[PDB]
Amino acid sequence: EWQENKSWNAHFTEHKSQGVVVLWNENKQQGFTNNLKRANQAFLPASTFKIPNSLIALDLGVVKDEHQVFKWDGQTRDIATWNRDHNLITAMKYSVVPVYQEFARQIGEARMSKMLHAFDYGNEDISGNVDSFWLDGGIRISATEQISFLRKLYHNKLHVSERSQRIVKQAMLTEANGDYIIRAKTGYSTRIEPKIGWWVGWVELDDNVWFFAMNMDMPTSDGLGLRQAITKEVLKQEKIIP
Ligand SMILES: CNC(=O)COc1cc(C(=O)O)cc(-c2ccc(C(=O)O)c(OCc3ccccc3)c2)c1
Repeated sequence: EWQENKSWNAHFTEHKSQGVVVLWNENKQQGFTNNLKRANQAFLPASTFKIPNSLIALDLGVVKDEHQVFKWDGQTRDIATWNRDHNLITAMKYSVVPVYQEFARQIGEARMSKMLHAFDYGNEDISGNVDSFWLDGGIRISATEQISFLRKLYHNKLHVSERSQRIVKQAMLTEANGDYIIRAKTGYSTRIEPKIGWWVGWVELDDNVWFFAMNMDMPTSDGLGLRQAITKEVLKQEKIIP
């Protein structure tokens, strides 16, 4: 049910890069990765944590729906797309940390820990600051654990309302055409070593879904586009996307 494919390493090496890609064929119920050890090593989730954070805020009513506007606080931050009003859709798309920090403060440590325990999310550990533990606290999750979480989400099995899960899957929409739909969430972990980039989600086909979770070493922000690029090359090699 798990199978290693060292050939994908060619795509990391081609870009002077290091990391892991994990795929899960939902229909056949089996998985593939270029590095079984790394696939199960636990990293900070960073902004991939916006998937559970969104689910929790929605189910608790911290966020009423995907249209509720979170007004820019007027602080001019380093990322231009952060210096504006957001809803849940745009906050997810632009990884607007300060919006989700407000969610986390509203959720609170007790509810947050209870929820992550209910989700079986990673090591279920929120130690650190209530509004940054997923970037520099004690929470950790592996690429394999990301897929297990993402499969519950896809099937509406997580303990939150089906409504919450449908809203978050809508907000995860990243790309779609006649050939496929990608629902995914990037992450960029820079506060604690090793600096890594993440991309987790799934590719929806006509008659199957391919879940994926990748992380890679990311010493500089200049290589952030490699998250999607290397993932897509793997997908093409496997004839999942054209
Ligand atoms: C052009 N950018 C956009 O449109 C959306 O902007 C982002 C995209 C992405 C992505 O993963 O791609 C990631 C972030 C992001 C995530 C976490 C933190 C954190 O606080 O740890 C963070 O800190 C500020 C920062 C500024 C500059 C360089 C490094 C860090 C930024 C922001």
